[PDB]
Amino acid sequence: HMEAPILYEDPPEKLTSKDGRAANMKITSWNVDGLRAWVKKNGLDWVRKEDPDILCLQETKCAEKALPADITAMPEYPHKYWAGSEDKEGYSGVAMLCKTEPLNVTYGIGKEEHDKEGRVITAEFPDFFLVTAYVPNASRGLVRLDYRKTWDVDFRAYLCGLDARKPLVLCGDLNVAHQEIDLKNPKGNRKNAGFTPEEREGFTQLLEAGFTDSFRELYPDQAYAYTFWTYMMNARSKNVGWRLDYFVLSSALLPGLCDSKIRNTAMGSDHCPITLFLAV
Amino acid sequence: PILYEDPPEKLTSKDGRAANMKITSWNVDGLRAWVKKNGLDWVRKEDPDILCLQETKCAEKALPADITAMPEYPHKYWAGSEDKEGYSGVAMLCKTEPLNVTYGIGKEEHDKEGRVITAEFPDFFLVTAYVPNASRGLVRLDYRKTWDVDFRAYLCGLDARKPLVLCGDLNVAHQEIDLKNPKGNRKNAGFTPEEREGFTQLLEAGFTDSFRELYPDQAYAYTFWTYMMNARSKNVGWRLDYFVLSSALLPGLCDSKIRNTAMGSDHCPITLFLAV
Amino acid sequence: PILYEDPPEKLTSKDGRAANMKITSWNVDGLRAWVKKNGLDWVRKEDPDILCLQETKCAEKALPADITAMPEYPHKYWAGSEDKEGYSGVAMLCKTEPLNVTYGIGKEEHDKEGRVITAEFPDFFLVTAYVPNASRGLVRLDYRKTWDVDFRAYLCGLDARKPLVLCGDLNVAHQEIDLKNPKGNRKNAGFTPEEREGFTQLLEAGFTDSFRELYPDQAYAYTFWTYMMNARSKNVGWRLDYFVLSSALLPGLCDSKIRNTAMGSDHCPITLFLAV
Ligand SMILES: [Pb+2]
Ligand SMILES: [Pb+2]
Ligand SMILES: [Pb+2]
Repeated sequence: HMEAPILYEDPPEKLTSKDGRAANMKITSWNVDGLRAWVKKNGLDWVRKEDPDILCLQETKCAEKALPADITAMPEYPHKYWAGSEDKEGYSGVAMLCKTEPLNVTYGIGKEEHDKEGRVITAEFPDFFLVTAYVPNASRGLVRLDYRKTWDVDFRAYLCGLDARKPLVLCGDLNVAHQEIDLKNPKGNRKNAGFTPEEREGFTQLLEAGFTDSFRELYPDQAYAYTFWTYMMNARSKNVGWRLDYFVLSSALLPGLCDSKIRNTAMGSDHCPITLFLAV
Repeated sequence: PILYEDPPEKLTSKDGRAANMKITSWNVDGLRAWVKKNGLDWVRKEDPDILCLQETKCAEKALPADITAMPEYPHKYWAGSEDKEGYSGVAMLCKTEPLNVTYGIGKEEHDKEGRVITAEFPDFFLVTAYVPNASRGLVRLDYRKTWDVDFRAYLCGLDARKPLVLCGDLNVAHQEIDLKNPKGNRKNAGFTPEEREGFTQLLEAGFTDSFRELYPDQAYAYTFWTYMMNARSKNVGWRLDYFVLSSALLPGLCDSKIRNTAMGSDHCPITLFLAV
Repeated sequence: PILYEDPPEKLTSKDGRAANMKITSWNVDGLRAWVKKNGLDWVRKEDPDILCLQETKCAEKALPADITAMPEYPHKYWAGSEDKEGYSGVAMLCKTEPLNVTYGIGKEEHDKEGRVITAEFPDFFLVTAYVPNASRGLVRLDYRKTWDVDFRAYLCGLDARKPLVLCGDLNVAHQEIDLKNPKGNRKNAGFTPEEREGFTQLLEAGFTDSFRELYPDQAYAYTFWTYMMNARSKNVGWRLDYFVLSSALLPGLCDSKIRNTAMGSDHCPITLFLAV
């Protein structure tokens, strides 16, 4: 006897926006869990196959100085930004590789007590902001849940601030499976980092601040769609995972939303990449 | 076993003026225990103009008569942890009554514990502080990063309207020269990158590490030694106690001492000589 | 027969930190024979965070599915000999993927046998090695001497960047206390003055023999016994397997065990508890 595994097949790409336009922008987000290793595992090959206009990475865990030439020298993205690229904090680090240079790129969220770890890069474009983030994990024994609660409050404030100026796309590893449909075992994880009531509420509040979970908006009933699987116990081959990676959009960008895909087929990390298709 | 002898006192300042202000700071590791270990005897011998104590861990109510009755310091100020507990705590004993004394840094979340006392004198502000320890497994590190930001802002504020002297256990070895084993303590409270950067930011805000200013190449000079591993007898310690001065006070700086000979705690006292 | 009982596990470091890293090293004397002898069963009981194996003598293509498919260790690394030879071969199985894994010590002279794997983690380097045996009649003692020099240089290179933990069969009983019959083996591989000196030189380069550091007077503690003459039953063995730490890591050292009751090879495993 045994319980059968329920696999997920990402639907075909919808290349038409809500308001009828053709997709002309492609943004990919990927928690690479150690960029050096991800690169050796050929992650860049997949990136070239996806050929996104903007590539956002989380958990690079590599000081900018230690970045392999394979990625810093990529012709595809003449504008690369690295954060937390500190060797001393090898448990963070984010990056944004753009084909087009933004108006301005900032690091962190304007709160020095939060910006010591490279978790957020914000690129400003004429029409909107692109924010990629590696949210603080509540960690083992929830020993960092208090800080995570403060972070959610501050990060939300920061996002609402930006939203007041221009619409924005928030993407990355938000270290939270919003609802039960967002993870295989909600019962056994309610006291674990990523699925505590507090983290879930924080995300609910962010959405109620005027933002939308792109994937959930397009597929409100699609279960078993995850972006993370613990490397342990062949979890991925059984599709026993969590949906921790999102593309959250401010209301004004929904008309331009075409699709929000989960490339659960791309290997190289315990997270798979997610791709957003927009009409801008 | 490299040892360290503190140089002889330099009673002449940068601009020539003779030292005329003597300030001592000391993490007493429990004021009640420290007093029983004859801490006050050393104080009377050092005879500072102002005594700043950190980690007193004793609510006023419970303060021992031996210290509250000291006739040498008529003006005493105690900062305890609001919750009437006796956690942390700092004190400042003076021979001269300051123009004004305040507690905390104007931040409820931080003023919940007794960590700061600001005494305003005609020439300068004297701020003594017991900075939050990141603690075991760096569990309070995030809290510490927030403290560092707010405390810095607070100090900059005071520095804007008057020169200040900051003293106490800042719970951080700024550079590698500030501790015996930097390599193995990277993930230890007091030597994390976040804590180091925090101190650098404070200095970059217009402040000077008195001791390092006077002895930039002097190593093995520590103010802390873990009670464990017989660290002190081997001088395997950290430099966690400082006298951080506003630029304007540099001319009057005479010397910054480390009395590693005084016992009674896992921290030794530090004394500052100023010409104000 | 003078036997040895390994003391209970100590899970707190010298500086007071609770163990957060468990590493096991084991010379399996042929991975294939070992797996069949149920070595993995024991491995699952010990359940270390990282498992290092030496003398695997098995091409990756020939590895038994029983080990390559262990769900417990998602990240496995194999270092075999050039043409799938049965000489040496080491492996490292990790629960957490390291930042970077490299093979050999940067010298084709020594990297033709799969003797070393270096895993770089955020706070330290984990190196597992299978040191070249001086072999029969010391016919390979010269090469071994060359090896000790380069390997020491290699470890020093890494140490200058990050602290490291070195584990594996280092093929040497450091001192007389590390083997049952010192006098009879002074001219045999593993106890020549040269090999001993080499190990001594390594420690003086800034490293510590974990086990001897915790139990300086503990005799009869071995990790190897020849299969012949019931050596293991009489506990006539050698201590050839170590956990050598950058001295900086000492305060983080909790315990260094010798699991002499675990069977399956002519070596028993050793386990290290660390606070990283
Ligand atoms: Pb990770
Ligand atoms: Pb204490
Ligand atoms: Pb065998």
